[PDB]
Amino acid sequence: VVVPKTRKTYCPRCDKHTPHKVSQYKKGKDSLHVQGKRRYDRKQQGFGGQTKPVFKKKAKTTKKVVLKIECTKCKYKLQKCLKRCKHFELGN
RNA sequence: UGGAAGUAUAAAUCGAAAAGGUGAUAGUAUUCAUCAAAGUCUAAAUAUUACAGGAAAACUGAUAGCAAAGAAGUACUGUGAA
RNA sequence: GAAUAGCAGGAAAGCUAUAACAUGAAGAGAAAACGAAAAACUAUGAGAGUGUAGAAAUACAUUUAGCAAUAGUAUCUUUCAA
RNA sequence: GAUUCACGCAGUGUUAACGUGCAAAUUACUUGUCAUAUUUGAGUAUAGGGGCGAAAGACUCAUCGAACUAUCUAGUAGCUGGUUCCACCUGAAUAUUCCCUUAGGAAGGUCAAAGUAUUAAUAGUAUUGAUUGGUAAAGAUAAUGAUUAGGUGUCAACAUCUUGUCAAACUAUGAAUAAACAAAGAAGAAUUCUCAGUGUUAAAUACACUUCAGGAAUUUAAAUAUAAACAUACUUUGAAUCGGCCAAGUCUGGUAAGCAGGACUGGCGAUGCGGGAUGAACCGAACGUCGAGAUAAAGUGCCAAA
RNA sequence: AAUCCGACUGUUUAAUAAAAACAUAGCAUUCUGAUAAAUCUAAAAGGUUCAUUACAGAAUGUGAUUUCUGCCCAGUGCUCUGAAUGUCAAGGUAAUGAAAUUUACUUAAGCGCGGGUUAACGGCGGGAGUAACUAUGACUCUCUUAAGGUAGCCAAAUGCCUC
RNA sequence: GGGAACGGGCUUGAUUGGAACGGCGGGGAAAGAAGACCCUGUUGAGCUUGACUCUAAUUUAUCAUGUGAAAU
RNA sequence: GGCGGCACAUCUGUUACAAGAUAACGCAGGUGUCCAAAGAUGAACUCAAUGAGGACAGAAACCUCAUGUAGAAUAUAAGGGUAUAAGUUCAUUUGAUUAUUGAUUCCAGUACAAUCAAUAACUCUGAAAUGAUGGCCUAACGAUCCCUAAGAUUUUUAAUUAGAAAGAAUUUAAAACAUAUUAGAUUUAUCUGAUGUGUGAGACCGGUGAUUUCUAGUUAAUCCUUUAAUAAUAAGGCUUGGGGUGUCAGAAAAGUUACCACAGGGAUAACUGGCUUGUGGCAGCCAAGCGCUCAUAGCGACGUUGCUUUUUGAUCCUUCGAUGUCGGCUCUUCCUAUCCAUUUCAAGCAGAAUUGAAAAAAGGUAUGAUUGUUCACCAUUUAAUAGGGAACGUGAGCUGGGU
RNA sequence: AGGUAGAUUACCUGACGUUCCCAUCUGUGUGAACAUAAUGGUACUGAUCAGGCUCUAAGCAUCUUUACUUCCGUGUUCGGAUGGGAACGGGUGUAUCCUACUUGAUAUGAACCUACC
RNA sequence: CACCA
RNA sequence: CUCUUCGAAGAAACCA
Repeated sequence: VVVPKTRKTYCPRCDKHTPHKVSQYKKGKDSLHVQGKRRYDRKQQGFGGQTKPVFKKKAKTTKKVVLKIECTKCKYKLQKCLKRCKHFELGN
């Protein structure tokens, strides 16, 4: 919900408790050269229409929040998942 | 297509060479290996339920075995394919 | 009786072929890279004797053996993980 | 593109005949119509997601909301029907989990057949001992709620002492029936001596685990009842089945139901026999072929043995 | 003697419906200058209307005559002689990199915006006041989306209640 | 009467002489037809539509090198 | 069946039967969230309410004493738990973290998810013992494939120095041409023959030693693969999160058929029959009253007990390889809960006309306008113009008006 | 006898009063520093002037409560079993198990380690 | 607010 | 999900 930045948590690389910078994880841009997309492009060529299922029955109204707790002095990132919340804000 | 950043064919466009192709993960570089496309022919080993001529059978024995053991694709039906 | 090559006999049958390979002898890992002993231990257990007695068969005591199986262990190979 | 009759034609009515017919659409009377948007012969043109239609999804060789014919083709069916000799032995199911699952499947239970092990590997039972539960009951100024009245104190009110009646979603208390242990398996006990490795520990000779670490002597087969060696423990492979129905000194919905759905058991299904006249379930009792005898439920005026 | 439907002559479900159904003349709408419109074909110096030429060809609705066709362009259609940088493709250009690649800029129609159109598909309701006793509302106002059922006609082959 | 709750067969009764002719339409839950109403099936077909996925026709842009100028 | 609802994933009490399991479209409710504090810890305090007091101030404002077992609060539904707390206030903090095991709950003893017990790090709070791997407990949620993020420095190797200890290394037929040198030609991005050499070579004589190992440094490279060798991009691996399937063990999906078709079904509706009888119809018991007086001539409220299957329901037992489904016409028979005629009793029965009741079902119980109607409502006639059953009698008896 | 620590967690609680303090405990005095809050009331620290007034501890009462015992009462209910009776509803007999509320009688704590008296 | 029959 | 305007609209997009 309202979680702050500047967490002081354990860093596996340094084996110590160091200050961390907390942000939110956003899904990166889809690449056009990965195997799954390359395979999909070949399949969609030619006649046949839509060759793969298209999801059209969503039910979830929220998504799980994943923080990116990044070590300040060693750049070691940790991915921590939170419970489902409708409104999430990065505090002070 | 098993060939997966394209294995093969074809169409639209493009289009080489003081040669070059391939080493199946796309890219550039340097080595290595192995071949040298875009013309032609070529016996032998292989297939065969057309058809013809033979020989065999733990095959059937006239409601069986071919649809047909007699003038059987005959008699008979349909405008006709059948 | 892998194709296949020979033998007598004339044979869809029979016999002979130091043989490619198939399954197995070693297992784990996605892969690179690897690749098994403390010549094992503990428990219960199959069998064999000897003596005494009832007295017919058979029952008690003692010495020895420790297979199969089940469980638990030390050790060893591989894996991030047994 | 007036009114009518006739040769012809059609098909309004009888909802007549006929309806295994004269006929896979016909007959009789009645009616309408009977030349210019008329009737009709032959030739010719239009073909199956096509044609043709003054339009009915009508017609396209008795075939039309997509002709006929042959091939793919023995199309697919969780659905329906059938599935072929005898005797003997054993003998079921309707729970649970998942499925685009609900007329069907897979894991699992019941069951059969094969193959084993001397076997810390018997119990749908009772007793004794220590427990667990919150049902039936009971209670109601005992907690939570419901509810009738009467005294006393400062109309009512509020206190306080009685009184009558209550709860599936109230409870102090709390059975009967039940649930899970123990009644001597590191292998049938116990004691004495000796005793090590780790660790706990302030340190240990305490304590914990180590086959009641280990080793050796002495004593020893005892420790509720009952039953159990064709006992007990299974292992592997697999079939069928998961539409169920009935009874009740049981319950929930419903006015109730041969209604709907459950807890425990016994049955029917899969089951004949004796009795209830007859009856899937009730009562007695479960079946190799027979002879004789006592019996069961229930009967003994006749049918009908007594 | 009247009522309903169809104007009339005509056609129709071969074999249960001959009619109020179809057709019809009349009315009206749309597109097209012929190298066109419609439209058959896989293609085609291919084919039909077309031996044709707007008094024509092609595509539709209503259904003789008389009388009348009310209001609405908001939505969906169709159209425009409209605005440019709202959104829109492969491509084209440029930058980086060793190269693939990556990034940026620019591009048509279409939709969106604006206007026209109902004999185009269609729609024609609410709320608040108000007339000298009685209700109503000729007349104001006020949104939802645009308009608020006009001339007529009726328990109708169209009205549940309803005999 | 009970039974699958409407028997020709079973139980208990009523009652019965064998073969039949012309009629008739109560019964044989009479015949004709693997219900056509209803439901089920992960069975179809005709038709409709901004249901999903597509496609012919239509349309728009780029490519496919005629010369000779001129501007952008 | 549809429309409605979700009993489809899921939690609380009760049904539910004092172990476990446990039904219905049973009952009363709940979930798809919320929280940097409402997580962790330490300290202090005690809540609701009542009595008595205190200016405004009143029943509800704030203060004080006394009693005060929680009658308050604890995010939420309900049920559990809680008083030097789990509630209220203050203070510090991020354990709401990393890695590895073994179990328990659903369970097929699968996954997901949840609940725990330990070990190794690094931390928070407290003086300390302890406590902390989210919320006091029971719900608060998610596969394969695909996409998208985070992680794989600890260590293991090669090279060159310094030191040290162990090591003959296999054995006669040769082409690639890097080159040097000439010969024949050419001007071009110039080539074409042949002769030497090394390369490329390998047969050591107890000792040299090629070669491997060890130590200490130093330089480099380091998670695996892209299969002839490397390199920087790119791609694929391995582990763990997120993007979701609510039909919640997880297809990608609009209607209508009255023109319809097939496989089936009494597993299942529309008609009889069968159980029931709420509803309909009919009949009783009691006696508050009405009936000028008078409960009972005739009625009987408030309660209450029955019968029928002539209405409609409720159910789904028989029939889906078919039991012809409304009404009328024609015809026979049956029931009595009697409308008339016959015989009786009673009256608030003077006569007449009526009303209540008993025996009795052998005989009778009509004609028409409207409607397909059953039903109804009218106009008459009659001694009366009663109510019903027979597969809602009766379609190889008719009709076809309705459906 | 008292105080510290407890284990059983009402026979230990609650109300009305009563008895000592000789030690101990408590209440009692003060605010300088540690420390404390709005308040030296709490908590903290320094002390010993006085007091059994409260606490605490011991005892009383036809005391509420609580804990054992009988009785309630083999009454409620219950497991097994009829061709037992009843139209239903419900209720026997047989071989068995057996509460609760209430009322009456009793009790109102037992016990462990250390120090001091 | 009542669909099929 | 992108772009664009004033938590509402417009165009375009769509393999868990």
